[PDB]
This record gives sequence, structure tokens and C-alpha cells, in this order.
Amino acid sequence: MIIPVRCFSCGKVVGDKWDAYLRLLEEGKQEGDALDELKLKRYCCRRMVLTHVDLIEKFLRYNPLE
Amino acid sequence: EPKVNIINAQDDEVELMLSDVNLSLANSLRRTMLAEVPTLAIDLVEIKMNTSVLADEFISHRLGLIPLVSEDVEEMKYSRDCTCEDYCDECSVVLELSARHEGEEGTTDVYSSSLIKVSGPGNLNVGEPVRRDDYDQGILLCKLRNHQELNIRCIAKKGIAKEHAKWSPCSAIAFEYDPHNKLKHTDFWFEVDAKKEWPDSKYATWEEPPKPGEVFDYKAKPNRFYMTVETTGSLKANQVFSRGIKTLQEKLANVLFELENSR
Amino acid sequence: LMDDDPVLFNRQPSLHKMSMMAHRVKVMPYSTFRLNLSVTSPYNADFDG
Amino acid sequence: VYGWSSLVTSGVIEYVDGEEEETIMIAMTPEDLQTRSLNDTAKRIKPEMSTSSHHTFTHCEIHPSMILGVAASIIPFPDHNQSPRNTYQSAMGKQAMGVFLTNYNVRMDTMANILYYPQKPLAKTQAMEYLKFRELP
Amino acid sequence: VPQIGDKFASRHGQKGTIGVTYRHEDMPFSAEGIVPDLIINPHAIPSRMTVAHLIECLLSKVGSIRGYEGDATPFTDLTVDAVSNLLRDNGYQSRGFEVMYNGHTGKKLMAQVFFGPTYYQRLRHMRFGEMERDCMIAHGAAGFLKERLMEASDAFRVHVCGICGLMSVIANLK
Amino acid sequence: MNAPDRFELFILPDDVPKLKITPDSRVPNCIIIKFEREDHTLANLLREELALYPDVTFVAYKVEHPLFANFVMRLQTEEGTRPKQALERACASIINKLKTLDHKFNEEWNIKN
Amino acid sequence: QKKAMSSRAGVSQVLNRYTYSSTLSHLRRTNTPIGRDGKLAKPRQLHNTHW
Amino acid sequence: NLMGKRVDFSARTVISGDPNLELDQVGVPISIAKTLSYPETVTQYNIHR
Amino acid sequence: LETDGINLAEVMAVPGVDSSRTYSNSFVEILSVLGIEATRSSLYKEILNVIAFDGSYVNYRHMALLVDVMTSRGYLMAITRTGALMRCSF
Amino acid sequence: KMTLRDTFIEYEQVMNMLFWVPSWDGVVPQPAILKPKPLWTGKQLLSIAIPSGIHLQRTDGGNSLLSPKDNGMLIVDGKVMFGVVDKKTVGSGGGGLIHTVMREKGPKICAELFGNIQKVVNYWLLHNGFSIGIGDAIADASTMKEITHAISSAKEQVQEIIYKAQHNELELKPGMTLRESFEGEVSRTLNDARDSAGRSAEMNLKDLNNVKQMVSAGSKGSFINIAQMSACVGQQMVEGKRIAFGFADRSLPHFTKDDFSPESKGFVENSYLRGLTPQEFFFHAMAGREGLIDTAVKTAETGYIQRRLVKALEDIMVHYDGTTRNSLGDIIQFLYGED
Amino acid sequence: SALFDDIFTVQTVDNGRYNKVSRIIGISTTNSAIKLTLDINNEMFPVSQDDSLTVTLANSLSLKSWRPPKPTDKSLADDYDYVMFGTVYKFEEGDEDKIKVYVSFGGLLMCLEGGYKSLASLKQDNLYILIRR
Ligand SMILES: [Mg+2]
Ligand SMILES: [Zn+2]
Ligand SMILES: [Zn+2]
Ligand SMILES: [Zn+2]
Repeated sequence: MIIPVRCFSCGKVVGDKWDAYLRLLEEGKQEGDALDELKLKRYCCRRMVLTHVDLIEKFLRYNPLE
Repeated sequence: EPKVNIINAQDDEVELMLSDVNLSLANSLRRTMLAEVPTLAIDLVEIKMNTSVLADEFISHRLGLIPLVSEDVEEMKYSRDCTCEDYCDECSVVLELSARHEGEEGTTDVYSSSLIKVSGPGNLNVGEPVRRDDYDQGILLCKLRNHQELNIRCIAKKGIAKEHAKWSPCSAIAFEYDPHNKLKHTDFWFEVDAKKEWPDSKYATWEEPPKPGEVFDYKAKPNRFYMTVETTGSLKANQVFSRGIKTLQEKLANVLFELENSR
Repeated sequence: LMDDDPVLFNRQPSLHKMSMMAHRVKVMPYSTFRLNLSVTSPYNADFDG
Repeated sequence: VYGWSSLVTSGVIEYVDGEEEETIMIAMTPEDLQTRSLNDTAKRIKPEMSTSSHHTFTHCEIHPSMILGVAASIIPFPDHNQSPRNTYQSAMGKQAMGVFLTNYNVRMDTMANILYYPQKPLAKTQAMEYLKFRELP
Repeated sequence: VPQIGDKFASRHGQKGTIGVTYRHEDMPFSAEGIVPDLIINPHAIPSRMTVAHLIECLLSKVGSIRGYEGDATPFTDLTVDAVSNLLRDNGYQSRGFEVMYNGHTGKKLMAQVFFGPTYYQRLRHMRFGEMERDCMIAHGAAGFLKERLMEASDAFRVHVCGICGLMSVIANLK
Repeated sequence: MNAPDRFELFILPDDVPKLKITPDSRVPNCIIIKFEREDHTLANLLREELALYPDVTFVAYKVEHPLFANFVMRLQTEEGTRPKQALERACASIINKLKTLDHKFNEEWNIKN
Repeated sequence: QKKAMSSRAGVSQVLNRYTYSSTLSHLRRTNTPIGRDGKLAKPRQLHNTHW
Repeated sequence: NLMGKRVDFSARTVISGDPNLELDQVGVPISIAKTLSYPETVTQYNIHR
Repeated sequence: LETDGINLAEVMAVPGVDSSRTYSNSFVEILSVLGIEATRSSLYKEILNVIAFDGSYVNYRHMALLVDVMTSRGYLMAITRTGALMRCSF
Repeated sequence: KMTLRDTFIEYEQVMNMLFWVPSWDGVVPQPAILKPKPLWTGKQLLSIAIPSGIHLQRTDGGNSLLSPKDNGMLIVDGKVMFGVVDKKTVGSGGGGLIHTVMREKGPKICAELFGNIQKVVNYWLLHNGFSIGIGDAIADASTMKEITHAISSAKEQVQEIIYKAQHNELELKPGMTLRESFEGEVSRTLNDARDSAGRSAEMNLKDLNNVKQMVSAGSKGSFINIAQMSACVGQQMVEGKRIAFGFADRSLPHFTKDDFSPESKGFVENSYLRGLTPQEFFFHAMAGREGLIDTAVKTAETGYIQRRLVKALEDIMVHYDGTTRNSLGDIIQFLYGED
Repeated sequence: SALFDDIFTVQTVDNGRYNKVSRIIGISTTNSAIKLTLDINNEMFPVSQDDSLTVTLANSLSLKSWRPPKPTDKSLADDYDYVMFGTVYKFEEGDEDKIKVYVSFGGLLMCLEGGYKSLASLKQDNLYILIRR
């Protein structure tokens, strides 16, 4: 839905690196290189950031009820 | 007798070598950092008005995991240690968040920097959300469209990671010893050759490899432990280490006092 | 219901006479019955739900 | 527009039913069209194909993995499992928890379960592209 | 929220319920401080012969390390040895084994542990008949049969005259 | 509903004592200590600290069931001393070791500053 | 409704919405209406023609 | 055709293993223990508890 | 010899055949020819063969009780399927 | 794993394991090794949990009293002299340790034995560790070459059988036709091939192989599982025959008409580790579906038979005179079980 | 004191299927017909082929709960390098002067072959074996 605040396994704060990750992917950098530039060493954080689905962008398409 | 050697030291993580101590002491110290170091985390969320697409419990739980500056968390008291009804200024920190999006276009991103410390036990240096830099927005909390508003009042209290993982001040504690398996504490699975099929530890160069003609030293015990401690920014790594040592000392002192009073 | 109280315990189907046996109660938190592993084989049961 | 119907009408892809399959010769892969003249223990063993000196193929399969259904297309490496395990996984797949639709907020169903943080699988299959699994995991 | 008794399953029919929950410090940890989210019993593997579970774990580990999603399409040319070489090129053991430390004591475990990411999904679902009567008959506990036939039924005490046999009895127990 | 409150894992109710001591009459000079609201963090440290003492003949600990935050320890010394005094000696020794460790770490961090 | 006797049942079912894949699987389902004239195992076997 | 009674002398739920239980012991949730009941007759010995 | 089809009396009457040890797997005609006790023995043999083909073991007393029940009336009894209050309840 | 010959326990772990026994008498046994460092074997700490006064002798493969292979079992006065403890001893089979304790001490001691053994073994396994991995299903190059050679030789033998049958040069088994004799010979050849390949894979396995440890312990798995995961899945088996010709004289449209080769009628040369070709995958699916249907009908048939049997013998009870009578009072047996 | 004493030459050393345990066979130098088949620990007492071992069998180490021995106290074990304790589980009095002693030190097995004069005093329940060099 939205990027989780912390890594599920270890607990590193990864919720502040989503915009940076997307911007790094904008310049055509590979996903592994982008993850490396964010200092995500353990693969728990790597799967936390890499496999996330930003579903909230769909939820914001619907017109608000108020 | 115990000796400490700091290999790498920065604000958020510290990698060090710990020598002339027993294995159980190092493991207990690691567990003390992981679980029993008190920090400050949001524990009560009062939602005045929520119009976002996220559920109330969803945003409350996301708010719970936000790290908070807990440098002076020692001087605060637990909720059950305070005689005040509910919560007061000496046992909690009151923060507030108010976000809205204006106009028919665009989407407003609500970050953790929008959180403002309304009140706290002054002049203690606690309650402020952790910021990497002055310009860093921080953790993405929510997203708002047109005519969507969020108005939340949060209460932060002191706790430990035993109660809930959100008070944990450490993310991961790397811990290892005996890189060359001299003590034979583990048996290596292999298909052809054990030495070629297993990667060398990152501390393999810190200890001389065993000679081929060496005999097993049955009287040897683990003596050097390499450990790296990483924090979430709520507490600096040196503060985490010192407070873990202090917590273990206080626990042992409490046990000693109970034993003395038992007579 | 208290500790050491004998209670009858059963799995369907009860094909054989030791598919239903009397056990001693131990009250513990959370919402699952707890059994020793060795009595699962006569019950012909697993913990897959 | 040049699409699937354009491929069908150009005479390169044709539809065959169960009864027509009685009278055609099908190759598993394009590589089976050309006979080769190796010796690796890691890879699997293909059929010898030595009953006939030469083979006159009339059709070739687009991809063997298309013989599976929607439920079985989620299983990673189904060819490395026992078939009852595949059947059990296919049966249990419908009881999973996920985001069934993006408009769950506006609907009013008798029962609905929504996972907070769905994640796309790290080991995916090609068919997952067409099942929208990587977008609604 | 997941708790004891909740069901989960992999993509290969390896369903199972939560038996107990351990905290972060009580779980086994590798040399990098990584602790598992799940610990599953090895005995589930050899009976059901779900090799695809292990292959998926290895491929997921490789993909998460290198930063991409692996292709697990059936009937391809991918082999386990290629994935093992890819993993070994990244500084890990080729077969996915890792050296793990005991959570309670910090001592190294003698046997290395298969360790890696895997896709798991949370499952949705959160009478005294004849056969029970036959079982209790076999046990020979007639008193329990009487109790079941009375207490689990419509039993009720009725006073009847021994001469008329009608419903005309007034009884004062005190 | 059936799950107890999390804070009871470490917060000790006043009615239940923190530390309970009973004797063991099967062998001479042996005691059994029940610790409440504790786990392996203190237990293993105390056990392996006591195991190195010359006058300690038996020391062990166990947690009966993980769902309960308590453990028990069996301690038996020789005839010359008593298990209690060995327990305070071990506690004081660990306190001194931790104090020295903290001082050395502070010195090293100040140097690296 | 007057001819409820001998009327085929289970033709229409409530659409599954547990997850997207479950819905897709439900929308592509075929049911064989056995009429006691089968040989039990024979209709349940996986035939070669099902390829 | 019969209705009207209050019987709660049985239970049914999911199970799990527990290595720290005796062969004749069964773990019972506190809620299930509170739901069920056993009628004990008051004597001189058991009156206090 | 193992022969398809059952004709016990004629086979036993054939010279060169041990008429005191000829056995059949059709216990109905065993009863019709040999007797009830031989029927009990043959049916126990058959049930033991069925049980022990796969290697499982069952105590002799259970099978003995079963065959005694099946042959207690002097003829084979297959294992196959008043009160006024019950009469009015029906 | 614990009762292996080369398992030695340090003093502190011995104390912790001894304290975990509810029925421990508080006396620590003397270590097997006294110099230069005290060391206890796993057999000692298992014998701690065994009540005294128990004797048991089992001979495995005619093993001598010296026990070179550490097989067999000898327990004297509740102490294990030699023999690895596995399913042959602590299993459900008759004559085992559990049966001996049941017959000697009583139900209470037998019940406590389960808890004692479970606690000791579980603590040791917690502080030792055990796992299984993908590498446990991989054989070396030499064994893979041997398996491939065996499979190729079997396929050549099948081709020879086919050639003999196609020229009316196949011996006819009595009382059965030529086609089913040919099918039986082919099935026997393929089964022998799978058995030989699995046997080679089994003798490949090292003692550190986790699958081999599980099979030796008997907790889970068997030889056929190793054969199918490592060497060869084998011929897929349908209604007591091979894969029938569902299409016109061919199992699948991808095979030519009248193809009796092993791959044409459901032989899976590849193992589960290697992966299955689409034809082998389909044949395996067919076999699995047939097995599921057969199990589903067999369980219902057995349930009906069991219910009818219970209804038949519901009212049989042994009286005080030793007779066995029904509810009518008719005597079924003059003495229960004739003894 | 000491029930038996001899010096043995190792014929073969069999590592076998174990990494920590070796089964050795030894022949007494002073007299033949006395054979020793003993399982020992590799790490504690490594041995090689054609080695001389001083073997002593006793019933007590004096000059029931076990304790770690204090450095002040002394016993016979101070004169040897490898001390083991075990239970005698067989005393085979075979044909003529062929006598076998089967002892199990916690699962590590020892078989002693010898005449009655040498093995007469070994009819005990528990034995300490002490190996020097
Ligand atoms: Mg089940
Ligand atoms: Zn992480
Ligand atoms: Zn207050
Ligand atoms: Zn009357």
C-alpha cells in the first residue's frame, strides 16, 4: 500500500528512502546500484524496498467522498 | 582485565572488538542492547479528524514506528511510576500533526517532519522526531488528495523493546567470534572440500590462520568477539552501548539488593 | 476448569478406542489446545489447522 | 493495427481443438524443429527421439508453460514438485489474503480481507505478467 | 494481527500454523545480525519432496542480493548450478547454508542453517456421535455413557404413583 | 483476550516476590532459586560466571516454558561456603567487570573522537 | 420455479473476491454434472486429451 | 421437535505442539477454561479455597 | 496345483490327489462339502491372508472372535443389515 | 544424532541437561573421560533419563559384542552399553525400550520416560542445531555419470525387448498373452533401473547429508524419496499399467504413432532436482490424480466396512465364568481367545 | 591399587566413520596372546601406527556425586596422560586360557584378550583405564 516505516526482519528505518530510490531509478541506474547507493547492505532491507508495491497511488485516483 | 578496541566509529553505527570477556557476558550485553534499553515512542494516538484513504489504525501504527530523540529519556518516568491521573507533562510528550491539501491538482506528501513537539518535560531534550539532516523530510507518513485532511494528536511515552518492538533502539547487531573455527564450535557442511566451499569471514585477516601441523587446543575458549551496533537515530551508538551496560548493572544490583533484603 | 482436572479429548474420526483419551488440564494463555508430540501419532493428527 | 488477429489471418498461428489434435504432429520447442548432431549433468535429459529417422512436424507449441491454469501459474518451478503438492497449493491459493481490487474502500461486501503491505514475489514466472500479480500481490 | 493459531502457507502446499512467537533477541542470528521471520521444520521437506521450495528460496536470495526478480518459469534452461554460481559470486555459500548463532547463549550452532527469503501468504480461515459411543463402549465406562445419555439429552425427574401410575404426585423434599 | 499484557513480562506484581529461595534436601548445601520477570539475559550470565568459581560444585538454570517470563536455577557449593554468599560474590564480580568495560569503552571512544 | 424438480443447480455462483487470482480462477471454471450414469473413477481421471 | 436448554459442557478448537508438556497433559486456553465449569460439592476440607 | 474354478468333491475324488489336504478359497462350498468347523478354519485362513498380505499383524483373538460370531449359528451369517412408544414415534 | 559414538558434551552443558530431567536424583555421573578434560558422551546423558533396572539386547545384522558399526543395542541396569538409539529402540515397535518399561515398571514410569527423553533431546538439539538444504539433494559428478550409464543401459535393454517382441521372438509367460507379457517385462526392467539408480545415489550420500540423517533416524523420509529427489523419479503408473494411448495409438500428439519407448509411455528419467520435461510433468500429474482418487474411495470403503463391523460385534462381552456371550446370552466362545 | 599393567604396540589405527574417535588394536610387547581393541578420542589423545602405550587398569584412583577435582588433591591420574572410566559389561571365560573382558566407557568400547593369570583381578564392575604416551 505504502512504503513500510521499518524493515520487518532487522528494523532499519527504510521509509525515508522511497523517494530517493524512485529518483535514482529515474536516471536509469540499475536496481542493485540504486539499493547500494542507499546503503542497504543486508538483503532484508533490500527485499523490503525492492518488492514494495505502491498501491496508494491507485487509491488516490478515486474522488474523495467529502 | 576486559579490553575494548573500537574499529570504526560514526554517529549511527559502531564496529568494535571485545576481548578478555566471557561469551555469555557478550551475548547478554547484545541482548540488553536489543531489548532492554529504554527509549521514547508514540503509544497513544487521538485522531481528531481523518479523511485520508488510510485506515485510522493503519496511520496510528505507522506513527508508532517513527523514531524519536531519546537522549534524555532516563530522567523521565514510566506511566505507572507517575501519580498523576492519565498522563502529565513529567511522564509523556505531546506532539501534534495537521496536514491538508489545497487545490484540485497535485498530491501532498505528509512526512515525519510535520510532527511538532507541542509539549514535553522541559527542559529535557526528548520528543523531537529524528532527522538525518536539517533539510531531510524524513519518513513518509501519508499522502493526501484534494479536500483530504489529517488532524492527529499523539502521546509519546518511555518503554523497552520487550513490550513492543517500536521502542527498540537498534536495528541489527552483527556479532561473531573465532573466524577460523579454531575452537571447532561448528562442523562445516561440504561436498568436496570444506575450505574452498565456504567464504572467508570479514575478520579472517584479524587472526592468523591455523598451521597445517597444529594440534587441537582443547583448553581454549572464545576470547575475542567482533560486533557492530547500528541504531535508528533515536540514540547514538556510544549512548546505546553505555546505557546497555548501565541497564545490566542496574539489573544485577537489583538482584543483589533483593538477596540482601531476603535475610 | 482447573489444573489436573481429568477431561476427555477426541479427534474425528474416532476409528479406534485410543482416539479418545483422558488428559490432565494445564491452563495456559493464547487460543490453541496444546498436546505432547508423542500423542499426535495415536490421534493421527497434525498441526496444519 | 497489427495484432493477434493479424497473426492468425496471416497463416502463422492457427487454432486446433481436441479432435483435430488426433491428426497433427507437434513439437515442444522450436529447437526441436532442427535436429542437432553437451554432456552436462546439471541440465535435464530431453527425449531421445530415435523411433523415426526423420520427423515431419506440422505445428510447434508456443510455450509448454501455457498448459497450466491461472492457479497453477503462481507456483514457482512447478516441474520440481510432486503433483499432489501442486494440487494442494492450487486448492489453498484461493484462501490467501491480498488486495482483491483497488476500490475496496467504496465497495460493501459481506467479508473482505486486505493485507497492509503486499509485496511482489521475488521468484516470479512469466505468466504473472498477464495475471497482474506484480501489481496486486 | 498474526498470533498463535493463525495459518500461513508457501506457494507449494506447505501450510502451517503459528506455534509460538519469539522476540528479536531470542531468534538465531547470522554473522550479519539477520534474524529469520520464520523458522520451519526440516522434516516437512523430505516426505513431500518439495524441492521447488528450496530452489525458490535460493533464487529469491540471489535476486534480493543482486537486485532483481528471478524467473521461475517452468520448462526453462535454468539449473541449480547456475544459481549456485551466481550466489557464490556474491560472497555467500553456494548452496545457501549460513553459519548461525544460538540466540540464548551466543554460541555457534554445530549445524549450518538453510536461510533465505521466501514468498508466504496468510490464509483466510481464522458432537457426540455414534463412533464416540463405540469408543466409550470399548473403554467400558458405563457411567459416562449414562451421563451422556442423560445430561446431553432431555432427562428430567418425574414422580409416579405406584398404584394409579398417573400424574398426581405432590412431593415436599424439605 | 487470552494473551496477557506485554508489560507484565518485565513489570513485577507486588504480591509475587522477585526472588524465591528453597532448599534441596537430596544433596547437602544445595538451593533452588526462582527468578520472576527474567530470562536468559541474566540467567546465562549468572550461570557461567558462577561455573568458574573453585568452590561451586553445581550450577544450572532452566526456563520451563517460554510463555512464562520466569526461570529457575539450581546451585550447590562445597561445605566451606554457602550458595548465597557465592551468589553475591558473582553479582559483585560481574558489576566490577561491567564497570571496567564501560570505562575502557569511554576512553577508547574519547580517543577516537 | 414451477419446474424446480429436475432443474440443474449450481450453474450460477456468487463471484469469489478473496483475491485477484481467486477471482480470475473462478471466472474460468467448468463443472461436470454427473448423473449417476458414470463409472466413478472414469469421469474423474485426467485424460490424455486434456493436454 | 424440542428446544430450550443451556448446555456448555464441550469445546472444539485448533491445536499445536508443546514439547514442555507431559504425555497426559493438555494445554487449555484461559477463555476456554472460564467458559467450561465443574460442579463441586462443598465439604469441610475444600470450603476455604 | 492351483486351478481356476471350484469343484471340491470331484477334485478330491480324483486318484493321485491328497484328498485329506485339498483346500479352497470359496468357504461357502467348503461348508457345503466339508463342514462348519472346516468353514471356520478356512475363513480364518482367508482373513489372515488378507490382513497379512501387506505385512501388518493383528492378534489372533480378534479374528477368532469374528469367525466364531460369523459361524456360531451353524450357517454363515453375513456382516450386513415391539414397543408401543417406538411404534407411535414412527 | 546425540547417541552417536563421537558426541561429547562439556561440563556446563552436562549440568544444564541434567537439571532438565524432572526425575533426576541429583547425582552427576562420572564422565567417560577424566583427563585432560572432563567429557560426557551422549549415551550417558540419555541413560540418565532411563529408569534403573532395565535390560535390553538387540542384535542388528549379526553384530558382535564388540560392535564395530555401533549397531545393535545393549542396555544394562538402565545404562546404554553400546548401540545408536533410533526408531528401532524408542519407536512404536514391539520389544523396544518403551514396551520394556511398560511391562516392567508401569504406566506412570512409562509416561514419565517420554517427557524425560523429550526434554533432554530437545535441549541438546536446541544447543546443537539441525537443518536441511538444497545441497543435500545433489550428487557428485561420478555418481551422476553412473546413474546416467545405468539409465542408458536400461533403455537399451528396453529397446532390445521391443525388437524381440516386434519379430515374434519374445518368450510367452504361461497363462497370459504376448502384449501383457511384454508390458510386464518392460515394467520390471524400468523398476529395476530406478532401484539401481536410487541405490547408487544412496551409497553416494555422506554421513553429513541431512537427508541421510533423517532416513537413518527413521523420523521422516525413506529410500524411495532419496531416489526420486536425486536419481530418477521412475515410471508413472496408471491402473496397474503404463500410460495408456489416450489419443490415436499415441499417449500425446508430440509422439509418433506406435511408440513404446519408455519416454513415450510415462518414464521420468530426470529427478526432481533436475526438473521434469512437459510430457513427464503431465504423466506425473495423471499418476497423482489417480492416486488421489484411489485414496478418496478407499477411505470411504474402509469407513463403511469398519462401521458395519462395529455394528455386528457391538454386544459381545466376557462374563465372569470366562465365557464370551452376546446380549441374548448365547455363547460365542467357551473361553476368550481359547486361553 | 592397579589391577593390571602392560605396554602395548599399536598394530593398526582405524579412523572409521568418525572424525573424533579412532579404534586402535594393540599387542602387548612383554607377552603375546594379550590383545587390546580400544576406542579412543582423536583430539584428546592422538595416536599413530606403531606407537608404544603404557596401559594400566585400576578400580580406584585413590592412592558418589562427581565434582571438579581441586588442584590441591592428587590421584593416580597425575602419572598418566589419558584417563577414562567405564563399566565392565562382559567377562567371557572361554575355552581354556582364552578370557575376554568387554568394557564400555560411555559407549567407547574396549575388548581385552588374555589368559586367566593376567585377567583374574579384572572381575569388577567399573574400571579406570590410564594410558601414558
Ligand atoms: Mg491436518
Ligand atoms: Zn533489514
Ligand atoms: Zn505524569
Ligand atoms: Zn396414584
